[PDB]
Amino acid sequence: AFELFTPLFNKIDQTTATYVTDISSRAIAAITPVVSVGLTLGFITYGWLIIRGAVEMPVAEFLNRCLRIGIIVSIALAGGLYQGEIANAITTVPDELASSAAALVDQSAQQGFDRASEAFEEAGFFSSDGLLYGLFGIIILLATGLLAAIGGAFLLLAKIALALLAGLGPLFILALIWQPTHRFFDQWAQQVLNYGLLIVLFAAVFGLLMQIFGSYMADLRFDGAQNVAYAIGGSVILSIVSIVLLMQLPSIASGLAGGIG
Amino acid sequence: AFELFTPLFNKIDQTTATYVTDISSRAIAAITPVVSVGLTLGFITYGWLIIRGAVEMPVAEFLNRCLRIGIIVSIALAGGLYQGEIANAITTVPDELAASAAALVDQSAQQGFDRASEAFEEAGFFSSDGLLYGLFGIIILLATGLLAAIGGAFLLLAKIALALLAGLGPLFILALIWQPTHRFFDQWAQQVLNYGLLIVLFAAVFGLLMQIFGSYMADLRFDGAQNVAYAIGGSVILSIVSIVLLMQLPSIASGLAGGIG
Amino acid sequence: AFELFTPLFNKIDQTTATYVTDISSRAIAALVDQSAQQGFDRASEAFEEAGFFSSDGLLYGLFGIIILLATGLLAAIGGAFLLLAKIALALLAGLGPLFILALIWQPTHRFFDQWAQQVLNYGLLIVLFAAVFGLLMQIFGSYMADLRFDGAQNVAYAIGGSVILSIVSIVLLMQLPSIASGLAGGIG
Amino acid sequence: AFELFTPLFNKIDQTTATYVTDISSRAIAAASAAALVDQSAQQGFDRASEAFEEAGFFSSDGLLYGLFGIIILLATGLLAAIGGAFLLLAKIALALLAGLGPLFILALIWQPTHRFFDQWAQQVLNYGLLIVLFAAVFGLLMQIFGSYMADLRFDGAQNVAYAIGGSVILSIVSIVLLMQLPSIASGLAGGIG
Amino acid sequence: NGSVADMRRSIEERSRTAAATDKAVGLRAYEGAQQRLAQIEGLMDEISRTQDQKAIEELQARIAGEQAAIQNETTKLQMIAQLRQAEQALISEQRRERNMRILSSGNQGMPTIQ
Repeated sequence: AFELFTPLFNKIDQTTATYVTDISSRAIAAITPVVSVGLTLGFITYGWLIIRGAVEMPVAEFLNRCLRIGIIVSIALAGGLYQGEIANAITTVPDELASSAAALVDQSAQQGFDRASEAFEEAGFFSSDGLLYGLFGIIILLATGLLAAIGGAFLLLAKIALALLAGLGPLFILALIWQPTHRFFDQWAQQVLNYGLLIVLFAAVFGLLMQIFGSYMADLRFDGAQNVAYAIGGSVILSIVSIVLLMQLPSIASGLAGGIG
Repeated sequence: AFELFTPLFNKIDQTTATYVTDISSRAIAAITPVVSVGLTLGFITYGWLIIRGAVEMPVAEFLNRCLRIGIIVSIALAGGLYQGEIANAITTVPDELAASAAALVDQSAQQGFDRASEAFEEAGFFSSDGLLYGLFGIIILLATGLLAAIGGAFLLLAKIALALLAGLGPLFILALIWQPTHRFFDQWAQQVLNYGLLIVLFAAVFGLLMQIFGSYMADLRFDGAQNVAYAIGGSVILSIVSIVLLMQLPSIASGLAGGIG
Repeated sequence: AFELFTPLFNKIDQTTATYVTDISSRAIAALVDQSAQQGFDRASEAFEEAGFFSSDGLLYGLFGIIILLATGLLAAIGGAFLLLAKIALALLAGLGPLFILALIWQPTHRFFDQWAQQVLNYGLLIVLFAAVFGLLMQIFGSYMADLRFDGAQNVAYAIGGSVILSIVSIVLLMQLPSIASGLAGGIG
Repeated sequence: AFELFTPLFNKIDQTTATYVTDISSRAIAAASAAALVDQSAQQGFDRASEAFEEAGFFSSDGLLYGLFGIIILLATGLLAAIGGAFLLLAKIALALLAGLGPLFILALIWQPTHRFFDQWAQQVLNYGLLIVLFAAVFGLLMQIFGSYMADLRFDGAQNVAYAIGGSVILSIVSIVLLMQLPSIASGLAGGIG
Repeated sequence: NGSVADMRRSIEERSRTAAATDKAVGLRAYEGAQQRLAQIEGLMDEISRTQDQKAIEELQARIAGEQAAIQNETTKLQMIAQLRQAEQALISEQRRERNMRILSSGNQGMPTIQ
């Protein structure tokens, strides 16, 4: 069975998830008791400021403690939600594309490459005139491979980038204290919004266009019913339309993401 | 076997690295000790004249002299660790990040071109119908060549950039004793960060992609079990996906380096 | 016996001479050639082998076309950038004194700033492509002069190495001009 | 005979006139330019046709000569097309700007339209410098390429590989310079104002 | 075996030699057949004038013998044609052997950058 995007996604997702999430766990889980101990020591320090001297607005110290507790809770719960959220996003990609993505792409490419292989059989039968059929097969194969590969590559880039951003999540959440750190956090949010809009847009348009292309490839056969020139032209024209649209979408997605603010 | 990436890497790390690096380092090794003795004479004599002239040595003079001496010693040790760390980085950075550094790339290309050679052999066997296999071999060869060449070209450009940036390093580091020359130092620091990010990203990602491609295509065999059109389409898809990811990386690296500031 | 660039550069020198002739009436390399020769000879032996069979040997024709295309694209990119920068710098020098005349007014110092920026940019571009193109094309020429189609060397290995080197050099030649422009903008 | 750029430019010019210039007239009411490039493309296609004829002569090895003909054909076609296309775009830009010049210039009565008039003049200057640049550079490169292709022959004297490589290198170099040209034109136009 | 260029020159020369030998043997056999026809005319013109029944029987048997010789000639010509086809096949097979050797996957050498 033509299962190629399935094992590639499996291997790359296994590497990314296991490696990065294991790193984040080994860090955060060991850190957590240290963070709690540090918070207790900070409480003792404000105890010194209460009892000895040099204090300022104790009710305000309530605001500072509230902010710090919020940051710590966000960081720890965000580490847990990250450990769950890698799987959450991985599942969200196929469901968003369907409303699996890899199976759909593989089936459409399977139809395209079945047509290419039948053209190759036709070429191999003649053995003298069987080079025009060979070129036909090459054209179909290149078109289908181009479409499937560009789409899968952009999806994989989005998934890896989102996983890396989630992995770095706790650092930038702990880095929301000061004003420059808030400047960091704003750019982090900009990037994650950019990549999320990218992955959703590609899921939708990729699903629609590749279902159209799979249907068209299924409707083609190399026999006396159809004029082969028209069918090959339709295949290449549809492939080029799809590839240019998928190529020009991410610029628009990034532009709108930046324009939101 | 296929021995091109490691010897090309070695030759590049020899010729241009030797010329620029050793000319700059020979000049610096020639000219530092004299300058250092001169600096000691200048500062001790400044402090002698302040002792025996107009008052110009409060704790401030010690402060200014201390920081300037720190910068000068940093740049001199920067020349020494320039020779040492240029050697160490060129040797280790790709290898340590993701045996040997380019041996994985060479092995993967070896598998790819062995399969292409098998296709060429089958093409030559028939010699009349044996042109379809010729196009199969040409397509496979172009796919593997484009992937390996993109990866190697980005790696080579990144290492050359690091070598040149480190070679200019001492001058730029010495070039922050004033304010505007500090403004010029900032862009050199930004570029160093940019190309360090570049080497890290391509090292990891391209190592992963080449390992996956090598396993896939070494598994490939031309017999009566695997549909040849399916396998060739898969190889083309993997090549194009990897090319897309590697083309999207450098913009990511440069943008992140600019964002850090 | 491969002379391509030399007439091109000589005709461009003729055009530059006409430009300086205009301005006067007012005021009244081969390394790539030699490397591409070896590349094209190693491509033409493939055509010879293909012609010998004349029925069976089309794979050799495709190999020759691939080699010829790789060498042609590489040499063409390098020479195109070299020639572009050469003609642009010559034209800017020809218009130089008119731009330097902008000393008379304080506001026209922006003209000189832009002029110097462009001149420094194209000078850096000359330096960068000169050095890098020379090194890469020498490497490619050596590799292709080592190439052969006989009973010992593998066709796939040789041609794959050729195409890999060609694409690598094209990628580098594409990245250099942006770096040159960025450095020129930053320094100025 | 090779009448490709002449009829194309003639049709574009007449459909520009009748549909823009006469409308501008209504609003008011209230040696050849392409001969050299046509000859150069004719010579290139003549060489391609000779290659195809040789390819047809052998009928057994007549695939290598077909491929050489295809390479020559593609190179000359791409170069001539790039040049003529940029000429067409520049011509249509100047024609539209001249059609809409009256209204945009007369808009300068009120001071708030100074920016609009400046943008209009910026477009006009950009596309004028653009037409000058293609005129000079592309005329030179068509002369060179036509000379090379006309002096090409398929004989025992001239090695096929050297000639094909020469045609490919010249075509690619010319395309690279003509791709770099519009950026330079836009930069100079922007720096002008 | 040997250098591939040696293989190329040997194949080309062998093809030219095969074609030329075919043509030359054809011509030589043709004038041989003309000699045979002259002999037949002589035999008949001398057989018109026999005198005793034993003489005519003997020369009839001699004519039968010449007929047998011509049949042997026909066998030889068919046999030379078969040999020509066989050696054309051998030459094509040697072309195939060289073509397989040049492209073979058993090759391992690679031009190295120096």
